[PDB]
Amino acid sequence: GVEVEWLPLGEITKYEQPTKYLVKAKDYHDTYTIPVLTAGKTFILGYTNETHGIYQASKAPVIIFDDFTTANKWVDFDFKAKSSAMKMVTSCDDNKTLLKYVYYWLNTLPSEFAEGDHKRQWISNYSQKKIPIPCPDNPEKSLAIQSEIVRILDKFTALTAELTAELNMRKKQYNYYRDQLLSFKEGEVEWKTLGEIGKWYGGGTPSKNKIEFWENGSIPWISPKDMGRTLVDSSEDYITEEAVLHSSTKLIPANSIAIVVRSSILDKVLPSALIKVPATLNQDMKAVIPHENILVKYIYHMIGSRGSDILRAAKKTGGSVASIDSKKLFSFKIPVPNINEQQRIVEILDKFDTLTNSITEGLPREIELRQKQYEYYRDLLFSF
Amino acid sequence: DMQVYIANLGKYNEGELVGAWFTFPIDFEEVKEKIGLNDEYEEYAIHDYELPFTVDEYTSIGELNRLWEMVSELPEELQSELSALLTHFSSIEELSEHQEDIIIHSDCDDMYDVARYYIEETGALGEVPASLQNYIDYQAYGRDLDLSGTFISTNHGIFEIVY
Amino acid sequence: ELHRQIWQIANDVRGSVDGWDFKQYVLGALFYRFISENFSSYIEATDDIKDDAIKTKGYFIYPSQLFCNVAAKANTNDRLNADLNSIFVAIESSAYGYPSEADIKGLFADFDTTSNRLGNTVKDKNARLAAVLKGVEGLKLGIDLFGDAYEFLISNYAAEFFTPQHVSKLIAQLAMHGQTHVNKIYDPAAGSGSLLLQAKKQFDNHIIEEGFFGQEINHTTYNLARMNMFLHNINYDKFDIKLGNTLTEPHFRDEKPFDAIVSNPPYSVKWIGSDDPTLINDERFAPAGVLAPKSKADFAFVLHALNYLSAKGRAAIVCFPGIFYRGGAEQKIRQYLVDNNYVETVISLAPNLFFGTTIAVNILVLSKHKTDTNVQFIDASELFKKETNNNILTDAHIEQIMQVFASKEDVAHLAKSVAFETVVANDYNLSVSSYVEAKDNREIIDIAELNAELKTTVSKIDQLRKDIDAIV
Amino acid sequence: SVSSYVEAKDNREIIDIAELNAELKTTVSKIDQLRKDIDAIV
Repeated sequence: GVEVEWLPLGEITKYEQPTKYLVKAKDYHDTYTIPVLTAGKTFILGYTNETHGIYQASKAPVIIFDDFTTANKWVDFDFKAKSSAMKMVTSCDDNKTLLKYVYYWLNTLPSEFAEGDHKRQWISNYSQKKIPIPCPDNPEKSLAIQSEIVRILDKFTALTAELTAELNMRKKQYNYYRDQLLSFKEGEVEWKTLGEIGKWYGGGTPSKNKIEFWENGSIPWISPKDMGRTLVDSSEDYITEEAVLHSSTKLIPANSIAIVVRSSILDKVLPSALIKVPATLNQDMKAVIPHENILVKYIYHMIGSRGSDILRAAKKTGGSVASIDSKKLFSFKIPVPNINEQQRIVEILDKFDTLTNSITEGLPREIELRQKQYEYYRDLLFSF
Repeated sequence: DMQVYIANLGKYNEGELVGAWFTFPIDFEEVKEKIGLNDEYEEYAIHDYELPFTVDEYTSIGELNRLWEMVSELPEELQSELSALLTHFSSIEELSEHQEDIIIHSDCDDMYDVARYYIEETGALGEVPASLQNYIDYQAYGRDLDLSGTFISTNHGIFEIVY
Repeated sequence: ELHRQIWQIANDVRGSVDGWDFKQYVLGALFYRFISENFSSYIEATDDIKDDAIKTKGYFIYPSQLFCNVAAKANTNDRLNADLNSIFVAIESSAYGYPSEADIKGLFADFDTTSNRLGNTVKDKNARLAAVLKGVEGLKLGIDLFGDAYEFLISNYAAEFFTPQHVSKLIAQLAMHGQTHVNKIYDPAAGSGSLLLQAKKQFDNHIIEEGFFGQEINHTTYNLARMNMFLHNINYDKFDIKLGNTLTEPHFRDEKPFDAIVSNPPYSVKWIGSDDPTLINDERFAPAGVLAPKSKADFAFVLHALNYLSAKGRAAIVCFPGIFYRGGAEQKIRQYLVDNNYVETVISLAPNLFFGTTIAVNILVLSKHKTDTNVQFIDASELFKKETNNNILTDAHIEQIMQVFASKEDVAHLAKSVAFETVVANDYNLSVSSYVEAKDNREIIDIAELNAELKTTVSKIDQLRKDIDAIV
Repeated sequence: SVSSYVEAKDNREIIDIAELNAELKTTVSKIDQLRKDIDAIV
């Protein structure tokens, strides 16, 4: 780690543009082979590789996405196209570079390289200079000692990829398992029609010009952008405790559940969170308290479980931002067992999705901590 | 295509008018046998030309062949639109500097198509939800790219001088 | 709250057609409304809202000099708006000639191109005058921008340049400093010069000297911008605006080498040279060396701006950020601007802070008042670039921007002055310095490590008991 | 036209493929985790 010099960027680099691509087709079906890899993620599906001049053959180049972003980096892994913004980067000297080295060495500086703000091309910025390189250990032992850490960092990137993969596998498996099990329950479980278990609420909208009733206090004001999470005891917004004079809301206990009726459903599955403080909410969304025949976690996950069908229950009720009514959100028979039978199966259900989901005691949190320690050790490492 | 009426400065008033058209490459002795001489050497009176660009009245014939070799160097779709491209530039070696820096659009025909290409198929933003599918102002996007980018509207397409 | 009411009236008078023809209604009615306020208040001393032949044009020639009209002694907003079924037709294009021509003196022609005499029907037309100008007759106070509706009728498509007033306030408070001088003021390529209104009607008792010789292309835009300032007592006796294109006609070329100017150069300002006339060999493009191309001729305007310049008085312009130095086609141009400090300072802004750009611009402040050092005293944000309902008096920043512009205040997370030779050492940064240190976190190995370790060890037995419960 | 609007794009899979992928990727993850622990070189 002694003989380390800055080196210019385009020195060892064979930077080039994409050549004459005729990638302007209409269908990219998976029976075809080569990925039409564009910006964002590195995969739109297959295309015919025959007689289209797709490069595909060095088994380790890299790229730059995007024009005007310059941050999306991908190693050109196997046999890949030249799809419409793939400004190609490989090396001239293929004795020193080992460009997954320099694939990392781009993101060793995200503070000047990987910031995409405006409509500017950055040819001088990635072209000229600099990069700290263990030259003049070139090429021999530089690639050798950097091969150690690149093996480590490739295993860390592999860790990232596989943890995302098993996250998706676990989510898909468990979501299958939610309704494979716990459905059709026998016998005979009561077909309780919706909302009848407890007096669910509507909400109530305040006046935002009431500055006393908008800034002070500590009742968490819940929005559908505060929604989408899970077990939100307190929201981001802290509206006034005296705001209940001019808000027409509903006071809730520590064991309430929430539901939205606008702006994202009619297309997808409904958000839901366990609200656990006295908190208030508008007419953009609603709240349910159950009553005694129940378990409020079982009610919560009965909503989330039947989400694929209770989207369909009161489904359209207008093609606007206006969406699912209260009517057939009150009007569907679901299996609701006796109070001795909720707790075990919803305990397993709660146990699994608190294994998976957000945030603390959660796989994606773990992924983000490993992301942080990855970037930290990359900073730690290339401080030579 | 690309031929000049060049003779002669002898009898300056376009007397001794000889030498009809000379396609490239053009030689001193070829034109000299075409015209004879005016008892001395005062020739290549540039007065007429089928050229896709602007040439001067006293340009030497070696410079003419130089210009032609720069023309033949360039691709033919650019040779068709040299008149439009040279408006932004001033010379051809200047054009040969950034001859790599031209984005060609046979596919895009107005600014609207440029916006739809750089948004949709380029994927400059990723998600196109069906609730958001119509709702991408290609007109204003083309206005903003027209403010930023150097664009040239031609016959064969749109040429973007990006640096 | 009052402007809420005036705002709702501005919304509702838009029913049922747009302000292209309502231009004529608003301008003529508000114009004679201003006359019946001011000119008639001169001849109150208590008699008439219903004005009559009491003007005495032999002695009322003084507002025909000063207000530049005797408008309508017998054709008032009361003496034209009463009824249905009269004679005759024609009251809105041609023959209010004695205020429209009004040659004696200081006439400033195309002054009354809105509504004089014609005319389509009998009193569908003149009862349209009666009913609509009577419903506008009573639109009371509920007066500085009392055509806020007119500041929204010109902003009807604007909810391309239609004077964003926060940017206008920024230019006027960034016209400061070194300003109590003569002249006051010049403006090339003005357009809707209400930026001149908050530049001088704000500075009215401060200093008021000379006329504002703007120059725009669109003739209707020209005329509305001319009478716009005059709506709210900005005098047009002699303080006027010239018409034309600014490079083919940079009048006044003689009067004078100006001292303090402002402008917003728009787009649609390009032109073809380079140059076919003797502007190839003029006073401003021969110092440029290379000349303004067919498209990027925005850079001619600063060449125009130094043409009208003195060393003490400073000049604020703006350009959309297609200037780094724009290659060798403009490098020497940039090099001419750094031949000396012809350009003094630059300031960046934030996208949007305009009407739908959403780009920043670059403010270029030019004086031959040198130190000498290169200035990069810029600040992108903040500049709270949301809207005009938070930080409305100051942005909490115009004093701070003012102080940075005052003397060399070199604050971090903000760019500072560099060497004059640094810009020719570098390849003409505009502007890359400084952009200091956003989002650079750092954590503890132990804290990031043991917490992950604990939560994994939670997750392992969660996985095992999950496999237990994965059994049917 | 709420009646009928019949039920597009409904899919489900089989347990065993998912759970075998699950256990194999967890084993890969565990050997990578202890390998990372080796890589925890301070």
